[PDB]
Amino acid sequence: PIGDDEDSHLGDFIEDTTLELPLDSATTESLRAATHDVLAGLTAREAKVLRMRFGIDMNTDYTLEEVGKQFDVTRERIRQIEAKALRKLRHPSRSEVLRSFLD
Amino acid sequence: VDALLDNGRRGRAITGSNKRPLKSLADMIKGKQGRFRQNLLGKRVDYSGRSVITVGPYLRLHQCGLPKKMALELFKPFIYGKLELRGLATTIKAAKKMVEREEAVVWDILDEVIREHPVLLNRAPTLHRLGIQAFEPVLIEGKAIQLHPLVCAAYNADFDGDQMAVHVPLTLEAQLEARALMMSTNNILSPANGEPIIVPSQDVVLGLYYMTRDCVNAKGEGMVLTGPKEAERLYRSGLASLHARVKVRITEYEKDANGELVAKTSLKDTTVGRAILWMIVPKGLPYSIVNQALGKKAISKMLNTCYRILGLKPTVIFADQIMYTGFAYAARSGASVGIDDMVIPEKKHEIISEAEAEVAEIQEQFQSGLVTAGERYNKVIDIWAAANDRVSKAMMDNLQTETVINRDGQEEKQVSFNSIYMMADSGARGSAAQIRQLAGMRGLMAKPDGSIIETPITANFREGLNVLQYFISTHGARKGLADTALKTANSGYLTRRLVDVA
Amino acid sequence: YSYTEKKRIRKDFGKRPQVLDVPYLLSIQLDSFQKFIEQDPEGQYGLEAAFRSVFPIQSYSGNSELQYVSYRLGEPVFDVQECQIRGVTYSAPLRVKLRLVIYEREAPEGTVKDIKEQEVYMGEIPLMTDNGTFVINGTERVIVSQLHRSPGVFFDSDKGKTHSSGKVLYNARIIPYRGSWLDFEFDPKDNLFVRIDRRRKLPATIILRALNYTTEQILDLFFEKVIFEIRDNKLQMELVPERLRGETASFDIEANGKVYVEKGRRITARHIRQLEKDDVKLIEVPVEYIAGKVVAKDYIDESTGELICAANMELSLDLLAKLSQSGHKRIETLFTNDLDHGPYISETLRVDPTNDRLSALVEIYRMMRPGEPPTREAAESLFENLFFSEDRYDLSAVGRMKFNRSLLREEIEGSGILSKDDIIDVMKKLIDIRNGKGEVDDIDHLGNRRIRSVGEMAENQFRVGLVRVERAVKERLSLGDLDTLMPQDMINAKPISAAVKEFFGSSQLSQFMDQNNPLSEITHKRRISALGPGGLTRERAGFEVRDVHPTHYGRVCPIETPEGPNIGLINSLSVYAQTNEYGFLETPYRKVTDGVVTDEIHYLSAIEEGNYVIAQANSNLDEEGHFVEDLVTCRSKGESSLFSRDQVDYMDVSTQQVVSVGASLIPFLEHDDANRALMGANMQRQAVPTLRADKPLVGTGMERAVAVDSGVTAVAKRGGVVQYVDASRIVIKVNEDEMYPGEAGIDIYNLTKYTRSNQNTCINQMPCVSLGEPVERGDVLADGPSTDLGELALGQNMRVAFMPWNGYNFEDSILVSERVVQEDRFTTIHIQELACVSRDTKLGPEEITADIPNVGEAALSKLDESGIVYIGAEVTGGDILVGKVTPKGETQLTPEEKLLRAIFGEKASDVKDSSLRVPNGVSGTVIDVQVFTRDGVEKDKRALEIEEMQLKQAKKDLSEELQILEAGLFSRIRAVLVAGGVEAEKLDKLPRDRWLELGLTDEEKQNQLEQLAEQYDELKHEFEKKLEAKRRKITQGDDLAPGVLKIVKVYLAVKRRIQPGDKMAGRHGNKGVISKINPIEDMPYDENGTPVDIVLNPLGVPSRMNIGQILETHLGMAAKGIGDKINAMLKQQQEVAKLREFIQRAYDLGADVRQKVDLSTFSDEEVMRLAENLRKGMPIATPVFDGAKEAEIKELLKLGDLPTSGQIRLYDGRTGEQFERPVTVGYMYMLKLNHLVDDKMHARSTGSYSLVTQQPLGGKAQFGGQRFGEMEVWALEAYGAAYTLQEMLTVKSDDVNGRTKMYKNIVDGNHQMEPGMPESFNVLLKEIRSLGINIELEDE
Amino acid sequence: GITKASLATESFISAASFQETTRVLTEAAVAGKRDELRGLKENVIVGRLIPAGTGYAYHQDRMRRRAAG
Ligand SMILES: Fc1ccc(-c2n[nH]cc2-c2ccc(NCCN3CCNCC3)c(C(F)(F)F)c2)cc1
Ligand SMILES: [Mg+2]
Repeated sequence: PIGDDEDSHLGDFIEDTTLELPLDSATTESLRAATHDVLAGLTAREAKVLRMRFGIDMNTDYTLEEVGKQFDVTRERIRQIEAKALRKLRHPSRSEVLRSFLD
Repeated sequence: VDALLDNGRRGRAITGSNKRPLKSLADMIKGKQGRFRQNLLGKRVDYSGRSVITVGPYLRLHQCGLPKKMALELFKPFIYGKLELRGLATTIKAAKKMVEREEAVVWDILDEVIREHPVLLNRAPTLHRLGIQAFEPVLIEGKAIQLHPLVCAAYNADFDGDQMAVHVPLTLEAQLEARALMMSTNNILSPANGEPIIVPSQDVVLGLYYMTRDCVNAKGEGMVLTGPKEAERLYRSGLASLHARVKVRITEYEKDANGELVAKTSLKDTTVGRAILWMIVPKGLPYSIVNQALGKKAISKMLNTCYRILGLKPTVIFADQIMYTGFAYAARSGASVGIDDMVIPEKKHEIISEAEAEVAEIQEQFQSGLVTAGERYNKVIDIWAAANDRVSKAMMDNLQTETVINRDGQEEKQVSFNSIYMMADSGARGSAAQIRQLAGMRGLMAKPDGSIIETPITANFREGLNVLQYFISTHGARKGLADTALKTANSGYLTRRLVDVA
Repeated sequence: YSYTEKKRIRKDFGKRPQVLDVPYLLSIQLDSFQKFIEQDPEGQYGLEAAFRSVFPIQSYSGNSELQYVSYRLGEPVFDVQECQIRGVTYSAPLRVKLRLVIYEREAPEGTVKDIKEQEVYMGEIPLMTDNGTFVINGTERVIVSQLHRSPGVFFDSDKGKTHSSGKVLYNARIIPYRGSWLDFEFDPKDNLFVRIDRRRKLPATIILRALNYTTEQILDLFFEKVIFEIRDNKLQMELVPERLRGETASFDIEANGKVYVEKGRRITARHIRQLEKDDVKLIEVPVEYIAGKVVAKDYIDESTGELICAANMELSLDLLAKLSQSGHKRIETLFTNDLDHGPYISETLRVDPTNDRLSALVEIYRMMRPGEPPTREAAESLFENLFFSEDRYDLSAVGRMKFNRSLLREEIEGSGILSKDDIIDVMKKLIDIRNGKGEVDDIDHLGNRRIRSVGEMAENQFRVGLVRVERAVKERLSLGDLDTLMPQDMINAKPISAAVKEFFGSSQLSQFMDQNNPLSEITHKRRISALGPGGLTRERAGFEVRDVHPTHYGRVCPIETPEGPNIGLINSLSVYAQTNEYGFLETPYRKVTDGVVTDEIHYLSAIEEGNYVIAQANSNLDEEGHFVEDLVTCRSKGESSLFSRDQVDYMDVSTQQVVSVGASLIPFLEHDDANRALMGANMQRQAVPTLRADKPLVGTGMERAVAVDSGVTAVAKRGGVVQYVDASRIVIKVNEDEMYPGEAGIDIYNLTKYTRSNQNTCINQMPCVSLGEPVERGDVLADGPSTDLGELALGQNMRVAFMPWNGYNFEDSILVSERVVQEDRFTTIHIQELACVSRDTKLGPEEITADIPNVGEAALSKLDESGIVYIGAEVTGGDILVGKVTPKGETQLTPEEKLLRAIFGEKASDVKDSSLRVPNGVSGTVIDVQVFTRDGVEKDKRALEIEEMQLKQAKKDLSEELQILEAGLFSRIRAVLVAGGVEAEKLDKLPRDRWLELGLTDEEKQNQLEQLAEQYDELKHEFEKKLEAKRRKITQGDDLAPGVLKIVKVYLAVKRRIQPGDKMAGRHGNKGVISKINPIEDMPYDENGTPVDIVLNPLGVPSRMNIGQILETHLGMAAKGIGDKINAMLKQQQEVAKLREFIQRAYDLGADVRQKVDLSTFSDEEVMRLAENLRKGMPIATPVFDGAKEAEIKELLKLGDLPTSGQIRLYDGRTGEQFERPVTVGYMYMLKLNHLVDDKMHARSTGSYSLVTQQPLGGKAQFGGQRFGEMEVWALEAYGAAYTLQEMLTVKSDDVNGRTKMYKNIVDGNHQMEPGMPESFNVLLKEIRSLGINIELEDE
Repeated sequence: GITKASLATESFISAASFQETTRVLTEAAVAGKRDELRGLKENVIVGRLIPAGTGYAYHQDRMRRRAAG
């Protein structure tokens, strides 16, 4: 028991720090929409390669060799496309929507 | 195992290194503070707040002042959504950054989300359902909540530093519940009895009382006017006095036809103030209602009749106007209180002396043994009580009627215009008892035993009380506070048993 | 008259001269602790006594004895200020000498070896300041004096409520200081019962047997003897003629050949007188009268050796015959009467289950420790150890005193343990009370109420420490080897140290001094409490003890007590009150000998005062001081009435002595109802200090005493002239007569500068004196916060008008001009202490470095290289005071975030930002910063800058000390050398350092030169050691908690002026909350065009009857009048004559007042300054019940040029037209309580949440939401609002899913709820299922 | 009496609120008592719509669905 002799007891004041705040949860929900629209931006194959290189809307994420064996066009190739893909989303028209996310 | 399930039915085992017995599962379920299960004692709630409260007479009865910062923090999620809906903010994160920066554009958005969105206001001792009422928020610069005066009676809210808590109705259903049920304008009448709880409180009724009243002789006495308009125009120009006996033409209405308002005009014998005030009274009410002295009771029955005739809306706006005019005219009136406003009877000391002679009479009889001690006690107590009655009914006559004033002749006398009297008479504040304590002597006290002391307080508050008198008054005070603070608890317990049984 | 009184004089109305002047208001606090820690060469209370009690500790029969020699208190480690900055406790080490003796085995007692262990250290005991305060953790604290039932015996009733047959009951209770309670109580059958503590009830006589009394001796003790003789044959009896009183003849009463009474005639005083004068010793009675008589002693047959009748048995006609033939001449019976002498003890025996001592002891031992098999040694040990052991039982001095006194004994002092005689006498008194002689006492009487204080309680807790160390010492001395161990290895520190530390740190009576205010401090330090240890609880004791007793007069203030759950369970100490020698409460009185009122003071306790008839504070005597009337209002026993001219023994000392210091500060109190006076004195302590201490315009004359006695001011130690006046310090040059011969001197005063008070207000001292000014000894050198020129100013006086203004004053509400908020008068300075903690996490240590992930150059600007904010930088909400970063590695992000990082190439840091930032909304300036470092960890850049700075400032200060001091000494040597060897121009030429060589002609002056030499050198080296110590104290690493590497405390000074929502109140119990701040433009003004500061509401005045606030206004106005006049006459610059004339006129004022006055004062320089101070307004004093009268006020209003009505014409600043009727305008002293709205205000949208049950909880001091309770729920239930309720208790709070699914909809623009089940009920389901109970949810 | 009449309540969840909890839970558990809600206090505890006011349209529509087809 802590002060006032009241029902205030030590355990009542222990706050859950493991909970994620809703203020962030909304942004986690929005980031998906944003990156989805922006991923609608790139060529259908570049979009597939970027969604593959990362875990976007898919199980785990994929090694670049894996991406190569899937796409049948393999190795260094992918790494190039990805780069240019990043490059397309790098300079703002594309970039104004995503840059707002990094705080 | 027993100690685990329910501890204390055998040995009350103690926790490691700590004397205090350990809480078991039974104690987990039961809780504390008598019987409270966390839906009972209470539950913490999001989208809420609270602060010290102030007046805000400018408010219509349907609204309340809500501090800016408070509104921002409370409506923060709505603001986030409304900010990026209009596209002022890229994403929710940016929205947070904006409202945290308090950028200029967010205040307008807040004015958007606030408009039709009600808020719930609540006070500390919630008893009847009127303890919580819904209001339309009005953005205010300050940290204080502004609450409409006419509602102060329902909350039993003084202005001495009481606080109110705000709760934001969230879901659509909550907004519409608050607006169609908990809304201030939708409860004008106590659920206990059909009488209005919106009845004007103190300053306002001193205003309407001072307004319609009549002295014997005043500016514009006896003259005649076309209507309330030129009556008010006569008053504001300083030509005619607020209270003077005057005939004026008025147009009243009677709905007494079938659903229909009849019109009738006439020359009424009334005053200037009553004529001015009449401008406010809506439609079908007869001029009879404003042609009286307008005490608290009468000023209440005005509202009641208005509601039982015209319907809700006219009664609402009526009450509003009544408040505004009551405040304004009470302010104009220049009512005050001085030390000379409280008039002690000139005959007081004589009453004191004679009633003091009686005690020495009966004392002489007890010395001579003609009467027994207890019979004596009753006798003396009776003579002193009679004394207090006499002084009270002296100061009441002198305070009430003593205005002696001349119209065209030498002398005439009417009910006093003295401030403290007007206050006590109107029903604004004060009462015959308290006024009696001010001018006349105060009472006879009683020891905690309840054996009433036979030497009453002869002095009053306008005069000084000496040491003994004050010491004796102190017990009455402390027992007063104790008893009242106790009856609060008894009240609560009682209501509790009641809702439990119902 | 004094020197600061020449600056300002308060005009004092009132008649009654003060025969006694107000004592030191802090007397109690200091005296108590003065008794606790002290060396008393005897058993009087102190560490000595508590030592002598438990000591000497001897082993169990082993003849290894540990005896206590003497103790001492070491010098404090850190002094008060340093202890306050760092946060340690201000305490002294306790070093106690213990002598360990070992007795040679199989003695005559002599010691093999006695090792005297020099001063083993046990505990550090806290120290009380000069102000009666303790510093526990960097914080001043006060220990409230306690009020409890005094130790001794007590007799009560409990009539009424028990059993509803009436008949009352009568009980006695023996309450010792320490040890078990001893209770006696009757029952409806008049059987006497005894219970130890609150335990099981046992028949009374069962204790007597344990004292070794056979039945015969119990009877012999409690009853008289009725003698029966069988002489010749057939039944005579001895007759004491008084025995027949209250009884009727059972037969023919005849003796001496003359028949005195006949059967059927009640025996009256006549018969008894006839029997007495005719002296009838022996009469003849029938054999049938003994049928009811109860035999006293045992009776056996001399021949057969068999028991005829046991003691205390009812005789019969046959039993008489059976003991008569055995040759028994005499029979002893009880003297029993159902009116006069009651047959109680006999029936008590009739219910007694036991026979012999051992049996009774068995029942007692099985009572105290039930169920376990009783043993002889066990019963004996327990019973002897209860009330009879020097160890386990003491009533002490107060106990034994009240005990013996209440038993009508002679001895005022005796043993601390009960005796057979004691217990017996108590039983006797109870039985006497039931018999009709004697009365029951009452608990509320202050003679049965005793006051403890800090010293006594600290003594008791230390006593507990000593007993728990005793058990340990005896435990160790058990197996001990001989000369190896000494009185160290056994005795510990932590037990004692924590025994005291627990007391001062957390106790209901130990609290943080309430310092927002000089009144608050001094009124806290004088306080009483019936709560805590040894006392009752709020839930336990009802109205009686709380209610004001007649004995409260002059001792406890009737009108100052809290208004809350505990009323009258606190009260306060009266002005002139004192703690009695025995620890009771006594109040000053004036002795009336013969027909004169003598000015000799007399102190009477609650019981002392009882029989005397005491006169009144307000009464008329004159000349020689004889009572002017033939009868005067007085109070004798418990009540008050008119008393004859010469009857009265005494008279009240002053008019104030009934009330306390809080109530004594209310002007025109006599005109206020007690409720509002209570509320007034209750709130007056809550007044936050203003920026400019003003002064009360309407006073009492107590405020000076409160200002000085409370330590907030700075008072001259010795009189002299001021050498130096700085905002920092004040240096005074002492006069020689007050000056000690050695070390010359000057008194240097180091003033407290801006620093944090306990209430987070500012406490700052300002100099009230100027360069080179005369100062009398005991004069105010500097003003504290809320003190002006040596008086107490808790707030500011202002122009106030009573009139409704547009409903903005509606309930209690206050409407204040912009003139006030602009003048910044009601503005307040708050000082907050913020902290930053560098901890140790398993992921790594936390850095205070200025390198913070994600902050702009604007954010890192206000911080230095090291990460701490610069001193003096003004900050607001969100500003970073101290940069702090803690490691958290491997964020473990998600796919889209990884894409984001891939595009923007940002390295997500392994470090998280924990930096301490200013709490939201609060803003101010940084007046200081401290850095505490674990000893041995490297101090960072900032902390080193600070350390060097503090070192330099230290050296500078100390050097200043030594310099002013040395000059001060050499200036005296210069003067002494000039007597007997004067060389004026010659001496000051050569270097001063070489002065000490020069001597003088033979005289004492040479020895004075010697003195100054010695002391000079002393100061010279003392400087050295002081600098050394200061340096080490600065550099040393302060000890810190576990896991914390370093701590940075920033001190902010916020300035908040006034805003709507703040609380303001007069001294009269009139509250208010400022509604609007109104332009000077719209303010009501008078014909002179001067606007009014505040507009109050007249409607507040009649209902709550406080008329004083009106009087205070009126006189207040008048006061200002006297000011304005003077303010013109100075601005006219007339001359000394005109001003002097007017001021004198003011200070005289009609007739009959006690003030006196001037032109003993210097006509020019002193007078003009007086007027100069007066021009603000003329300070007036209104003694509590002696205060000013209406006629005096009006008369002073005439002198003012202002009307008698106190009301003037006012015009609306808006329309400019006149207000109808006059309105009251005046000056009302007003306080700003600290309820201030920017504290009270709270709001929450979505905050943190409690772990155990998910519910809204503030963790950031970002507040948890409001609590929605049962009643609020009912209020929602009356309305048809289901959804408001559901969202209230589901989504808005308890639902872990609901809240987020909500928030998303709220931002999405969809208002709905998808409620789910509240987590409380969800948990409860498990809690029920955790038992053997299966609770399920059915159906669909 | 009001304090006596309050003792009897069909719903045991309701009774466990204002009465002595320990006894109510046992006494209900032995009988295998089945609480149908239907009242205010119980629905307040369990955290759903009050069977009154705005919620009276809900609980009614559900009440008739119960003990029926
Ligand atoms: F200082 C004063 C001034 C006036 C009076 C006074 N004058 N005339 C009658 C009273 C009077 C009588 C009784 C009480 N209270 C109860 C005390 N009784 C004695 C034993 N204990 C219980 C009952 C009081 C008081 F102060 F408590 F209210 C005043 C008394 C003291
Ligand atoms: Mg209030």
